[PDB]
Amino acid sequence: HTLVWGVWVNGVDQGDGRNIYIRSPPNNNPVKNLTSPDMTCNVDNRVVPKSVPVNAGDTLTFEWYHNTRDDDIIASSHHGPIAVYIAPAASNGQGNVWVKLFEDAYNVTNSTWAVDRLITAHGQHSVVVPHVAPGDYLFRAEIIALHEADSLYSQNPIRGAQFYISCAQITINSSDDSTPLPAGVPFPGAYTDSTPGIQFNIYTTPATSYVAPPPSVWSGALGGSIAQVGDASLE
Ligand SMILES: [Cu+2]
Repeated sequence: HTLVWGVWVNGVDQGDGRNIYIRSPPNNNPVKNLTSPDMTCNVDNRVVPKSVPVNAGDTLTFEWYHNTRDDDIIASSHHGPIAVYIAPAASNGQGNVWVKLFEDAYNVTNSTWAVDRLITAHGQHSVVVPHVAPGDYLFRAEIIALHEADSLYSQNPIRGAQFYISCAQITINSSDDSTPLPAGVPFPGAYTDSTPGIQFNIYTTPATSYVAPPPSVWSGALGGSIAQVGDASLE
């Protein structure tokens, strides 16, 4: 149970974004139904009044929280991967539009899931803004909690993979468009009951065997991190 509070651009806090530049849902409950319209941008997908200006190559950091800013972030039970996708804003997230910029699942070097590292990072994970066409975009940050993912939601609706999905409105101003955005995958649609990484038993299956759901990270993606970029307590 987690939500995005706001974003930072090159380590500069853009301020509380909830219902302002984040398409915030009414609460921190997960989406679990893979065919739900809620898979696009969570349960309250609508245009919010602000879009955060960035340039290609900027570091864009998403900041998550549980109940209040810079708290426990997410229950430590909620092990799983983190992904970030981008789509042009005119799509409203509909159709074959979502391109994956970032994936982090289980780190064999560190023996830690991405969610474990997100807690250590006070809720902060980042991407490099790609060199796509200037204009308005949606950045869809997705945490998958796998603590009840041994079942499919479609077999037992009390269980299943939990999707914490947050869509930020970002305007890319300066960009040479050296990597034009291609067509992508649809949400809902990309993840099905047979997709690798959706049904996974963390109690019985070693995390070293986990394969995150496709699609693969786009060849235009410039990377990212799970790391604290800004100190919310200094405000
Ligand atoms: Cu939860």
